Amino acid sequence: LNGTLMQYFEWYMPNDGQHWKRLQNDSAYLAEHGITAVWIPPAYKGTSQADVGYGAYDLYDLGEFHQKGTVRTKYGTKGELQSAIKSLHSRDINVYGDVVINHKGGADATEDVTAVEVDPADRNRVISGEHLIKAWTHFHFPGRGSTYSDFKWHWYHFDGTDWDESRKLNRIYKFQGKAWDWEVSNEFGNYDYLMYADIDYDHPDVAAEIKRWGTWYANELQLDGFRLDAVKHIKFSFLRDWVNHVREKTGKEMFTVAEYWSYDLGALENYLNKTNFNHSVFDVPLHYQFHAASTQGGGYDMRKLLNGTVVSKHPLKSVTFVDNHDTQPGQSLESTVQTWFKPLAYAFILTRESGYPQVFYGDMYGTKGDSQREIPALKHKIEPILKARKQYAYGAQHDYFDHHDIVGWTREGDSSVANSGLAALITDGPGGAKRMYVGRQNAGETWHDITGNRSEPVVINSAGWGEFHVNGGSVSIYVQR
Ligand SMILES: [Ca+2]
Ligand SMILES: [Ca+2]
Ligand SMILES: [Ca+2]
Ligand code: NA
Repeated sequence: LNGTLMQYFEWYMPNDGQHWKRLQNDSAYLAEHGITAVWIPPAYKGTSQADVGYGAYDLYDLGEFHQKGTVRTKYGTKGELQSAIKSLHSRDINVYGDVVINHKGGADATEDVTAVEVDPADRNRVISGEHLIKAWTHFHFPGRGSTYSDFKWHWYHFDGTDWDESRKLNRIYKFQGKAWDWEVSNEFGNYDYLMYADIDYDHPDVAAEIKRWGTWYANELQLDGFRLDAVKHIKFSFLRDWVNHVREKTGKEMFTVAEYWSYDLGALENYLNKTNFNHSVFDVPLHYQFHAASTQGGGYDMRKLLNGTVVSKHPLKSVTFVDNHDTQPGQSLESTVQTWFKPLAYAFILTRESGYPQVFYGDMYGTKGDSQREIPALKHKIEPILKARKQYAYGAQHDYFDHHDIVGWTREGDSSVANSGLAALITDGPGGAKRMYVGRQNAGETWHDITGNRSEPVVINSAGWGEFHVNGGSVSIYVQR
């Protein structure tokens, strides 16, 4: 059975504390549509109750302690999360927890620290002398105390910050005696520093503590894997070691996917090599190709979809997706795949044999931001494609990318899955037909479009070929009737 991931959150969901209960209630629906794993948003205390979760104040507070003015996180309380995870596990759905370990935000107090300013354009270049600043670097977890962990954070557990409280100044500051970590992205010279207080992975105590927390987190929630946040800003060898550590300690496989944000496949292959392919990465280049096709009114050359993507070179180390919380409307990396094209993009990642596909909560249920271009709920257009993946997308694949608009592929089916096999056709322009091979063992079968876009079926000829049709700017997925 094909595995399918679902990112179970959108950036603009309401701060109502009902999310874990919602996830629990969606268990049956997710299972029915073939979702085998869910990536849940950061489950620990952020800078405030409404923090989406990337503020990462206290990794040991999973909506359990009264801190930052709330007990629950934006999503609910720890018990509610535990009940939801129990429900998902009862239906064989795996759970991946978000891991935000690049920085810590919302420090309890400031500390006096000697620092220098570095050039935002080249962080290796110092542009000031040393001076005393007041940095938000003291974390004592006043509500948790020593429960689960007695480790407290001070400025010397970090490399720098972007705020001097004494002067209300926003610059990039490197603390005395610290050096940006390596290896990290080399954008801006060294991209170790992103926001808040940047964790110093050169510090032995910090590395040991983040590993220890990783195990505690996996055990406390009984997680099945992880989604790693902002990895281009975190020492690569540490991420490699952290993933190995958590797997050895838990004895579980712990599927892991990292979000390395780069348009460039080169930067992505370097990261995979440096972490010795021990985990996957989201296929960011593929997302930009989807956005490009959807916005060029038919002018995009669809043959390009086979190249320049992570999945095209590392089929087993790529998590493919259409849109996510970084790319949805109103976000800093906004590059939403237009609605008319969305189902075509979904057909591409859900019915092809390579890559671990991910469905976006915002695409299924809509996004709740306040622009005039929010994503509409498209679950009704995606459900049939999920059905195609769950029941028909098996066996040998044949690709037909011989046209600038109309491209398609087939799956012959596999004898272990009854009636499996399919023929998919997509076009970013005018419709048309394409003769495709689906396997001689399917000779004589009547196949029809499971999406409902075309009503006439296709009969497979004696040599295993069928002539499939697709309407303009549309997708058709034929399966045995
Ligand atoms: Ca960093
Ligand atoms: Ca450092
Ligand atoms: Ca085209
Ligand atoms: Na650092």
